[PDB]
Amino acid sequence: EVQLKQSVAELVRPGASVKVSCTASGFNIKNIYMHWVKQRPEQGLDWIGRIDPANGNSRYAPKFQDKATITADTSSNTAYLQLSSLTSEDTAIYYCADEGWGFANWGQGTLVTVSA
Amino acid sequence: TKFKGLTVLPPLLTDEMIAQYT
Amino acid sequence: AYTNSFTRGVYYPDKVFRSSVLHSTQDLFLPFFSNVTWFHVIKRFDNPVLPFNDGVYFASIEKSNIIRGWIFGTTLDSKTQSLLIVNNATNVVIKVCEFQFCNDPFLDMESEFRVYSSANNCTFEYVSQPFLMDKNLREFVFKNIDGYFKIYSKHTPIIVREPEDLPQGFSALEPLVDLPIGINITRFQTLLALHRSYLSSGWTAGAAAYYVGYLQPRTFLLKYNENGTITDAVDCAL
Amino acid sequence: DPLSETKCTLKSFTVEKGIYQTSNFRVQPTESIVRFPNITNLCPFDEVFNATRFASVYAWNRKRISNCVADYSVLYNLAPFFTFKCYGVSPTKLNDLCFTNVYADSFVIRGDEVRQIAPGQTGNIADYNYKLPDDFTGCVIAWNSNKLDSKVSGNYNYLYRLFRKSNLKPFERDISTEIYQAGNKPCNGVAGFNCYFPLRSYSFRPTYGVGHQPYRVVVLSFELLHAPATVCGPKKSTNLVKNKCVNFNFNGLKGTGVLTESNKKFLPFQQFGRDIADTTDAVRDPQTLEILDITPCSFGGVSVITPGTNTSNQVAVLYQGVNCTEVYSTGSNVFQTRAGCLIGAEYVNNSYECDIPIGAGICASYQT
Amino acid sequence: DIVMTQSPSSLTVTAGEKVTMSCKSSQSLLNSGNQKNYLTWYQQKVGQPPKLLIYWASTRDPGVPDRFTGSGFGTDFTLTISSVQAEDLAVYYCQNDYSYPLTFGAGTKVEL
Ligand SMILES: *[C@@H]1O[C@H](CO)[C@@H](O[C@@H]2O[C@H](CO)[C@@H](O)[C@H](O)[C@H]2NC(C)=O)[C@H](O)[C@H]1NC(C)=O
Ligand SMILES: *[C@@H]1O[C@H](CO)[C@@H](O)[C@H](O)[C@H]1NC(C)=O
Ligand SMILES: *[C@@H]1O[C@H](CO)[C@@H](O)[C@H](O)[C@H]1NC(C)=O
Ligand SMILES: *[C@@H]1O[C@H](CO)[C@@H](O)[C@H](O)[C@H]1NC(C)=O
Repeated sequence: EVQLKQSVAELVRPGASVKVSCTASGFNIKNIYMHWVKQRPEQGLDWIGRIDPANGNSRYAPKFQDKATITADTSSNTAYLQLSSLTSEDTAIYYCADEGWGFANWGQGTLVTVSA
Repeated sequence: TKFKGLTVLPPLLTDEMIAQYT
Repeated sequence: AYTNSFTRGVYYPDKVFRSSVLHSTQDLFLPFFSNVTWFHVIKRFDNPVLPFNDGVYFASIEKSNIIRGWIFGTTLDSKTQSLLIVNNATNVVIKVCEFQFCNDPFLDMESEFRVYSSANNCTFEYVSQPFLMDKNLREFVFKNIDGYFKIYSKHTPIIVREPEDLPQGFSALEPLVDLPIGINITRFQTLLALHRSYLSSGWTAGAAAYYVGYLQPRTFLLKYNENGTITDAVDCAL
Repeated sequence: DPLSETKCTLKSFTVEKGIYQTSNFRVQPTESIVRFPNITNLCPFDEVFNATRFASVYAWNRKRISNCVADYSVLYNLAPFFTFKCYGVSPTKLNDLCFTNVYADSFVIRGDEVRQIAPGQTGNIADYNYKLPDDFTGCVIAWNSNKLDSKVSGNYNYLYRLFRKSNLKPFERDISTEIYQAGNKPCNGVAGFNCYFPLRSYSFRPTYGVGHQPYRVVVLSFELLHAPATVCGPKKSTNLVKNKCVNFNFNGLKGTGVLTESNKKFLPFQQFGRDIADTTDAVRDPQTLEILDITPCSFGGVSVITPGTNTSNQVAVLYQGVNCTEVYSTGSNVFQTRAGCLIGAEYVNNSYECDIPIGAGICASYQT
Repeated sequence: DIVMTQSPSSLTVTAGEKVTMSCKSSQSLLNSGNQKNYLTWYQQKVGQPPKLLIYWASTRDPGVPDRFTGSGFGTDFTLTISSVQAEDLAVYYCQNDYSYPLTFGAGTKVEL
C-alpha cells in the first residue's frame, strides 16, 4: 500500500552531519506533511518536527531548536534528516509519521550512532 | 497637452511666476 | 456561399481592464475582411464536419431559435474525448465525455437526450444561465488554448436581415465561460433540434443559416473606451 | 544625522549653502493580505452523508464530483462522525492540498464488516461486494447509524451479495442478481438445497448489539491526473486593508502597494486593470465585487537643505514627492509644498529673494 | 510541553485479565467544532515500529479491534484492554495531538 523507506544507517565521523532519507513508495509525498520523531532504546519517544513538500515551514520541538533541521524533496518523494555533532546519548532511532489522528505510517527505523 | 524610481521634479519657477516675469 | 467578415470575430483577449488605451495584442483572431464559409440547412441534411483548426467564428441570425448547440471532438468517436453543448430554454447543459456521436445528433418540449449513443469516461459537466435565447445576430468564437476551452458571445439585435449577410458594424465578443478541458479538438459540427416530425411539417428550419470563419494568428490594435469596452480595432496585416 | 549624511555624500567636512540629495525615502509594506473568492458552491459530501438510504455494499454508488470548492473542515467539525481513518493522505491536509477528482461511495454495513472494507484487507463481503484497491489514496469515513437506520422490528433495507463466481475488480460494482451455482447441480433459476441465492438480508436492530449495527460508511477517493484540478479546499484568506501599504495577493497577482477605493467600473468578466505602461493599476477584490485602486508605496528622494557649516549646523530635510502623513523626525516645523513635505523649516508669509531653491516656487533660507 | 504522567505499571497476567492504563493531559485539550479530543495511543511490538493503536481517545481503528474505550474531558484519558496475549504484548505510548507541542508517552509494558 503506502510505505515509507528509511535510509540504511551510515557510520558518521564524530562532530559531523548525518543524513537519512525517507522516500515514499506507492504514493506521492505531496499529499503528506510527514513528521520526524526520535526514539532512544529503552527510553521515551520524542517528536522532532515535520516537513511539508512545498512551503515546508518546518516547526521543531522547543528542546531541539536551532540544532535539529529536517527537509523533504517533492520530486521522487524524498525526505532528509539534518543532524550534526550528536552525542551518543542524544542519538536516537528516527521514524517517519503519517501525521494523522495518530501516526499510522512509521519507518522501519535507523539505528545511527557516532562510531566513525 | 510612473513609480519605478522615475520622479518628475517640479520647476523652481511656477507657471504663475513665469507669467509674472512675462 | 461566402461572405466577408467585415470587422467581425474580435473578442477580449484577456480579463484586463483598460480605459482609453490603444492596446496592440498579438493573439488568434479572425482576420479583417476575410473569407467565411456560409452554410444553409434544410430533409436536406447539410452539417459538414468542419475542422476546428485554431478556432471557429460561429454565427447565426435565426430568429426562430433553430440553433440548439454544437458538437466538438478530435475524431467524434468513443475512442477520444469530445465536447457536447446542448442549450435548452429552461437550462443549458455542457457535457464532456467520450461520446460515440451518431450520424444525425439532435435533441428529441425536449423528452430525452438523443445526441450521444454512448457515455463513458465522463469527466466534466457544466450548467449555467441560458444564452442562445433573448431578428438578432448571434456570434460566438471558440478556442482551445493550453487546455482551456474558451467561448465568447454577443447578441447584437439587427433591424434588417434581408441582405442575409453579416453587418459591417463592430462588436467585440465578451467572454461567456471558460472550461478547463485538457483534450485536443480537431473537428466541429453544429446541433439542430429535430422534433417529433423528424423523429417535418411540425418543425420548420427554413431560416436557419450559420456562418463559419477560421481564426488566424494576427496582431490587432484594440481600442478601449473610458468605460472599458472595445469600440474598434484594426488588423495590422490587412 | 542628515548633516553628516550630507558631509559623507559630498566627501567634505564643510558643506556649502544649498540643497543636496543624500538618500531615498522608502515605505516598506507593514502587512501582507491574501484574498481569494469565497466558497460560493460547496462540494456535497454532507449530501451523501445525509442520504436517507445508503446504496448497497455490492451496488455501491459512485459519485465523481468536480468543479466545486470543497470544505473538509466541516467534516472534522461534525461530532457524530466516529471513524476518519485515512490511507496515503493526511486527514487534515485535504483542505491544504487537492486532487483533480473525488469519488464518494455511500453504503451501510455492520460494524465488524467496516474493517473488512479497507485497502489490503479482504472479507467475506468485501471480496465480492466492494474491494478497495490496495494502493489507492483516500479516506474512509464511518460512524454508527443504529438510531437513524434501524427499528425495533428490524431493518431489512440493506442487503449484500455473499457469493460471487470470480474475484471483484478494483473500483467495480456488481449489480447482477443471478442465483449462485453453489452446488454442482444447475440452479436453473429455482432455489434448492445445493443452490443458494447470493443475496442475504441483514436485520438491523438496537438490541442486535454493537459490532453488527448498521454503519453509514463513506469512502473518499482522491486521484490527481494530468487534467487540471478542480476540487480543492478553502485557501487561506485575510481581511482587506485600505490606505495602508500592504503586500496583496489577489488570486496570485502578487503585487505590493497601497489599496484605495476607485471610481472606475470594471466589466463583469474583467478581474484586474492595467495602465498604459502595463503596470497593475486596479484590482477587483475576489471576496466582494468592489474595485480597488493600486497605487505604489510612497517613495522619493531625501534632500538635506543646509546653510554653510560656516554659517550654521542646522539642516532642513525635504522629502521629495511624498505626503508627510506617510513620514529629522516629523513634528519639527513640518510644512508641505508641491516639491515635497519640508521638515525643519518654518513657512513665513513675507517673501524674500530666493536663497536655496526647493521647488515649485518655495525657497529656503537661513534668517532670523 | 503539555504535562503528562503515564503509569508504567507492568502486569504479568494470563489472557482474560483487564488492564487500565491512563496518562494525564494538561490544559484539558478540546478540539473546536467537534466534541472529540485529539489524544492517541500507539502499540509497538518488540523489534517492530509503533503503529496507531487508538485515535480520538474513543475510536478503535481497524486492526486487532476490541474496546479500548476512554472517558475524559482532556484532563485524563484511560486506555483499557480486556485480554493480554503475545500480540498485545508490546510497549504503549500516549501522545497528545490537539496541542501542537507533542509529547509522547513515557512507556508502558505488559507481560504474560
Ligand atoms: C446534514 O444536513 C445538516 C443540515 O444542513 C447538517 O447540519 C449542519 O451542516 C452545516 C454544514 O455547513 C454544519 O456547518 C453544521 O455544523 C451542521 N450542524 C449540525 C447540528 O449537524 C449536517 O452536517 C449534514 N450532515 C450530516 C451527516 O448530518
Ligand atoms: C461607461 O460609463 C459612462 C459613465 O456612466 C457612460 O457615460 C458611458 O456611456 C459608458 N459606456 C458604455 C459603453 O457603457
Ligand atoms: C462571501 O460571503 C459573504 C457572506 O456569506 C457573501 O455575502 C458574499 O456574497 C460571498 N462572496 C461572493 C463573491 O458571493
Ligand atoms: C496628501 O497631499 C495632498 C496634497 O498633495 C493633500 O491634499 C492631502 O490632504 C494629503 N493627505 C492625504 C491623506 O491625502
